Amino acid sequence: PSPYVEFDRRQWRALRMSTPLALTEEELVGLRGLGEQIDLLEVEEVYLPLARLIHLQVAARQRLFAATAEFLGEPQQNPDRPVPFIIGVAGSVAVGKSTTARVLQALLARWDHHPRVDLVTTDGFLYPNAELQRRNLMHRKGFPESYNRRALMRFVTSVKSGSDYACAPVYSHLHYDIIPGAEQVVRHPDILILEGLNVLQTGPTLMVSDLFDFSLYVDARIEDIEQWYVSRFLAMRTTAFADPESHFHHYAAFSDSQAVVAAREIWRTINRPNLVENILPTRPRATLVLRKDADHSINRLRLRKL
Amino acid sequence: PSPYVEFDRRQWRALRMSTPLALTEEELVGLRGLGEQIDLLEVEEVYLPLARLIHLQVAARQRLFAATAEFLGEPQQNPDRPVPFIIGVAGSVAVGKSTTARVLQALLARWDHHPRVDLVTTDGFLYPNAELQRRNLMHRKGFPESYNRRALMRFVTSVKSGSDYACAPVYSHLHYDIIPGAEQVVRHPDILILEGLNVLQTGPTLMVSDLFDFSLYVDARIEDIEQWYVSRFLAMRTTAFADPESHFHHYAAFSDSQAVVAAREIWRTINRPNLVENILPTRPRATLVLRKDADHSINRLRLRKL
Ligand SMILES: C[C@H](NC(=O)c1ccccc1Cl)c1nnc(SCCOc2ccc(F)cc2)n1C
Ligand SMILES: C[C@H](NC(=O)c1ccccc1Cl)c1nnc(SCCOc2ccc(F)cc2)n1C
Repeated sequence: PSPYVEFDRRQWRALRMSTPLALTEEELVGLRGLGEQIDLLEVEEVYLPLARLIHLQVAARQRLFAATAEFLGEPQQNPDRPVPFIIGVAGSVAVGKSTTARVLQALLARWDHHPRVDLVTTDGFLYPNAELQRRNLMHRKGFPESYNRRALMRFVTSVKSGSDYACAPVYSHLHYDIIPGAEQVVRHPDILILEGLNVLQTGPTLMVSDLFDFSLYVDARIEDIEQWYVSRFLAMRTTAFADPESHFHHYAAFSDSQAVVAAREIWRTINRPNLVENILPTRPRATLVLRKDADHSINRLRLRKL
Repeated sequence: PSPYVEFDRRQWRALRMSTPLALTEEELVGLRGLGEQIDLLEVEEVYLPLARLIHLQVAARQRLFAATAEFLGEPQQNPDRPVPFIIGVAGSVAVGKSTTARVLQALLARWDHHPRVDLVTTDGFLYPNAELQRRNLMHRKGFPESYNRRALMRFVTSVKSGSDYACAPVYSHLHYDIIPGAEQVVRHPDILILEGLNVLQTGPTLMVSDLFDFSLYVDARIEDIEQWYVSRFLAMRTTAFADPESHFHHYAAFSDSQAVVAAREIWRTINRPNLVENILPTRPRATLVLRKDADHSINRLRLRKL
C-alpha cells in the first residue's frame, strides 16, 4: 500500500474519461509555439486530462470558499472572492518544467471558472550576480542558498494574501543574471503557476510549498535528463551562445565533440549534484509526479490519493 | 496584506450563522465526560462553529474524491473511498491541545459524512526512556529528536495510504514512559486527528504535515502557558504525583513554594526553550491559529483565506 495512485502510459490510455473536452484548431497549433518537446499527442492524451483533474480541485476550492463565506455570514473581514489557487512545478534543470508549466497555463485558462492564469519562474528570485559573488555563491547558482528565499516567500505570501498586486523580479538566461529594474506584475490571478527547481524545498519555518494548493514534479531517469541537458547546451551554440552579449559567448566556438565534454562536466559538477541533494528529495512532496521517457513521453503518473 | 482572516471573541460570537447549530441533551452529557473543567459555553459558542467550518472541508474533499474517481472512469487502482481526512493539532505543552483535540473529535463525529473520527497523540511515538537513555536524550523529552520520526511517518503514511489497519504505540503520562506491548489501532477513520507538539515541524523531505488536510495551532501568551503549566504541576501533586510508584512521587510532598520553584525551573529550562525553538515557529504553518486568554478562553481566530 502507498499514498499514491499509479498509472503507467498503457493504463493512462485505457481512458473511461467521462468528458470529451474539445481541443479547437487554433489552440491545437497554438500549442505549438510553446514546446518542441511535446507532441500534440502528449497534449491531447496526457496534459489535457491532467488539467481537467486540476480543474476539479480549483473548482472545488472555489465552492469551498463560497460555502465558508456564506457560513460565516459574509463578514466584512473575509475576502469577496477566493484567493489565487497556486500550483508549484518542480524538477531538474533540463526536464521541461517551463514547457509543462506553459502547457498547463494554456489549458487551465480554458475554463470560465478560472480564465486568468499566471506563470512565474523562481529564476527571478536568484540573487543578482553581484550578490552571489559578495556571498561566494557563484559556484552554487541553482542551489537553495542561491535565491532570496525571503523575497520569494514575501511574494508568494503576498499573492496568497489576495493582494490586488504583487511583483517578482525577472531573470535573464542570455545575460545569466537578474535584469535590473525589470519586474513582472501579478494581479490576483485565478491560478498562479509557480515554477522553479526549488519550489518544493523544505525550510525550518514557513516555506513556499505551504502555500501550494497543488504541485507537480517533472521526473525522469537521471541519465535521461543528462542527455537532454547536453543537447540543449549544444543547441545554444547556435542560439543563445552565438549572441555576443551572452555570458557564455566563448562557448559558441566549441565543436560538437568539445561542447559535449564541457556540458557533461557542468552537469557532473554543478547540476547533477543540485538534483541529487536538493531537488530529488522534494519529489514525494508533490501532489502529482510525472515520469518521462528518454523521448519526453510521460510513461508514469503518480497522483496523491484524495 | 495578511493570509489570514481574523476574528476576535466578540466578532466571532456576533456572526450570523444562517443554519442554527445547537447541542443536544444528549451531546452535553458527553462533553462533560471529558469534562476537564471545560467551559460548555465556549464549546457551543466556538468549537461547534469551528467544527462546522472544518466539516465543510471534510465534505469538499469527499465530493472531490467522488468527482475525481468519476472523471477517471473508476479504475481499479483508485481507492473506492476517500482516504482519511487528517487534522493536526499543535501547540505548547500545557496549552490544551489535547482538550481541544478531544472536543473537536467529539463535535466532528456528529455528522453522517464522517462519524468515524479517531485521535492519536504523537506522545506514543516518543522513544522509551530505555532507548532515550542510550542516545543521551532524556534531558530533551519532547524535543524533535526525542521521537521516533521514521515510525511516526510510517504510521501517518499508512493511515493516509487509505490502509485498513495501522497501529501506534501508547505513552503513559502516569509512568513517564511508553507502555510496552500497548498499542492503539486505527482502521481507516473518516477523520484522524493527530495531536502533539511536533506535528507541524519541518523535515528535509516528506514530513507528517505533508499529509494533513487541515491543521490547528493552539496558542496563548508565553507567560500564560507557564502559569497553566505550573498550576498543572502543583495540581498533579494531589493526583498522578501521589502514587508511590510514579516516576515523580517525591514531588507530591513539596510545599506550594517548593513545587512552584521546581515547576518554574522545569519550564524555564526545558519547556519554554522547546516552545521558542521548535514549537512556536511551526505556528504560521497551520490553517487555523486559536489564541487563548489567561483564563483559558479563546480570544482570537486566524483562519487561512480560502
Ligand atoms: C550552473 C548553471 N545553472 C543555471 O544557469 C541555472 C540556475 C538556476 C535555474 C536554472 C538554470 Cl539553467 C548552469 N548550468 N549550465 C550552465 S551553461 C549556461 C546555460 O546552459 C544551459 C544548458 C542546458 C540547459 F538545459 C540550460 C542551460 N550554467 C551556467
Ligand atoms: C520535559 C518533560 N516533558 C514531557 O514529559 C512531555 C513530553 C512530550 C509531551 C508532553 C510532555 Cl508533558 C516534562 N515537562 N514537565 C515535566 S515534570 C513532570 C510532568 O508534569 C507535567 C506538569 C505540567 C504539564 F503541563 C505537563 C506535565 N516533565 C518531566
